[PDB]
Amino acid sequence: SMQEKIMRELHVKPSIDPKQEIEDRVNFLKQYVKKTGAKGFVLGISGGQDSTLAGRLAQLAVESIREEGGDAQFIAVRLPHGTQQDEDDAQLALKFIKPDKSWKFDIKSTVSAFSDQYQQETGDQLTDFNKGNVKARTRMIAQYAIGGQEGLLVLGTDHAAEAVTGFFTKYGDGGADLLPLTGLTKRQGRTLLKELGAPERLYLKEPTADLLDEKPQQSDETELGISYDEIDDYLEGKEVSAKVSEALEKRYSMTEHKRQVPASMFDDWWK
Amino acid sequence: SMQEKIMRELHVKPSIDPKQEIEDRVNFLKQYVKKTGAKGFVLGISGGQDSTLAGRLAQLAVESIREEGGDAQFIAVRLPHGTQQDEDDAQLALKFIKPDKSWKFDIKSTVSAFSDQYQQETGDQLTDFNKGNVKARTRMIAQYAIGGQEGLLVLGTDHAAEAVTGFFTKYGDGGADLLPLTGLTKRQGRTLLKELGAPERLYLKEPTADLLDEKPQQSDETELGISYDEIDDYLEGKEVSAKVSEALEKRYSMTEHKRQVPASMFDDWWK
Ligand SMILES: Nc1ncnc2c1ncn2[C@@H]1O[C@H](COP(=O)(O)OP(=O)(O)OP(=O)(O)O)[C@@H](O)[C@H]1O
Ligand SMILES: Nc1ncnc2c1ncn2[C@@H]1O[C@H](COP(=O)(O)OP(=O)(O)OP(=O)(O)O)[C@@H](O)[C@H]1O
Ligand SMILES: Nc1ncnc2c1ncn2[C@@H]1O[C@H](COP(=O)(O)O)[C@@H](O)[C@H]1O
Ligand SMILES: Nc1ncnc2c1ncn2[C@@H]1O[C@H](COP(=O)(O)O)[C@@H](O)[C@H]1O
Ligand SMILES: [Mg+2]
Ligand SMILES: [Mg+2]
Repeated sequence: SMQEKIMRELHVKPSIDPKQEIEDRVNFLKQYVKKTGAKGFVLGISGGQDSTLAGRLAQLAVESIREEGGDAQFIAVRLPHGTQQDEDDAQLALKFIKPDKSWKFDIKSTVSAFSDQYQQETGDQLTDFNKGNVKARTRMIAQYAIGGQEGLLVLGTDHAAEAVTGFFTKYGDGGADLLPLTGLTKRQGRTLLKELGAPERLYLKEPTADLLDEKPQQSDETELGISYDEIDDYLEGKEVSAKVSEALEKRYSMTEHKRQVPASMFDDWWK
Repeated sequence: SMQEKIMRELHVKPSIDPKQEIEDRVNFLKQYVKKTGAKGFVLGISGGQDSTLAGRLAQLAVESIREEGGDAQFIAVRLPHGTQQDEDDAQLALKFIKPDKSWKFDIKSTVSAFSDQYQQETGDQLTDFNKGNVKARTRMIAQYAIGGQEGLLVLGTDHAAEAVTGFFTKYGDGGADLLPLTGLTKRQGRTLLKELGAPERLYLKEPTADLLDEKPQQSDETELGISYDEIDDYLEGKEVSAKVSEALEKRYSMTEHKRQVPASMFDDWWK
């Protein structure tokens, strides 16, 4: 089945044991860092569900490593573009995560400079959509810079519900070293957050990429036109409307390039 | 055999037919663009060998596309960080490539704006090494912005002699849509340029990533500690000294991460 194939490719489980998922995902983080000899992790904290979940798992992983007499640290970093409208949630996220270090890097001046030079060289203004993708790539650079200066791995927040739709920026939030949330559906992620003792405000929060200047904090589902719950039912193998399965299936193939290393002539996935 | 496994993973032919290689690679470019319905390609033209070769292939593919009655175009772009020391070679490359459009985007103001914020936020100054990586990722953003504005795909110039040593910036120049030079060694590449009639200056100069301010135009061979000729003999399946094989193989395993999508607990390669 196409749905069965996707489920298997994305590593989704129809049902999970939240306590055990948390243990294994924290152990993955611990084992990876130790194998590489890295000094910890860095992650951009948005105030959204996924980063809040991934950020707490990272914090639990570095605490465990030190308990074992190792040395590891977690740097949480806010990356607003000027004034973030839901900064309050970010601040709440931080209180809940309790990271070893909380940094900040406002990306407005870089993005501005980039924009101004674009129009000056080409005579065109960047569209809102293209500017939104510049913002997402700038956050990548910012995280890689901190990671580079401090000897840390960059965590990525991709999970099955964002993966199936290719809903992330190529080499932007998609640019990361490791993925602790792989295989989890949106609802399964909320379950994990609930078991961790997270504030309800962080997991009943409407998912948003908030990249646009013309339409702040726009909802994922709006941009998508399918509900995350429909998405979760499909991935968890529940039966859904054919109108649902076909639109999901089509977007998945169309976004395969985001899930693979750059194409060459020796690759067949694209043919 | 380790050498033999690398050769196969990297797609290297111990022996090639240059005219056939040219045809295959120009056809892959035409095949991809038709499948995806993209309008053409964009690529950064450095004045070094690799970008000169890829740029010429690209130009040939779009001219061939337009001959069969299709529509496709090629934008060649200069990405100097202020004044590029070998700008003269880059101008010579454009003259050989003969692209449909040649644009320019100076990344210096974006890089300075970034470095300045870094220091304002962290109180630290970027190392020359880390700043060099910001230049590379900024060039990626520039190309993806032009591609986004115009509807084009981003070509990347990675080839086997760069892949084997992980000599490219992750999500910097490693960030692209498709790779026309995959499997070619440095010398095989020179052979293709000789077949296409390129100016000798373009493949006689020393390869350099030129990302550093403190040590501009530093040659790869200096950074690497091995020459491109020892690298090519290894890749080509020739019996090299124990000292080349050791160094190469050590370097390859340490950079595997640059050659896979981000690691998850479900991947085995990292264990
Ligand atoms: N089939 C393809 N193969 C390889 N690269 C592709 C393909 N289709 C598009 N691309 C590249 O990917 C970019 C789009 O990816 P990006 O991460 O920006 O998603 P987005 O534009 O934010 O949203 P959308 O999901 O609507 O594409 C394009 O501008 C192009 O460079
Ligand atoms: N084993 C690993 N797994 C995943 N990511 C890693 C691993 N080792 C390093 N990294 C990440 O890769 C980055 C290094 O890649 P990058 O392109 O920046 O290379 P570089 O430092 O310019 O050159 P080199 O890596 O050859 O010294 C590090 O900042 C870190 O975030
Ligand atoms: N304003 C922000 N501040 C910090 N990190 C951010 C910000 N926006 C996005 N991120 C990062 O980008 C990832 C993807 O966001 P999203 O598109 O909402 O799924 C988040 O999980 C964060 O790690
Ligand atoms: N000064 C530059 N101008 C334009 N493109 C460049 C520049 N430097 C690097 N690039 C691009 O980056 C790729 C990698 O360069 P290199 O590290 O020299 O192998 C090149 O093949 C170009 O496509
Ligand atoms: Mg998210
Ligand atoms: Mg090169």
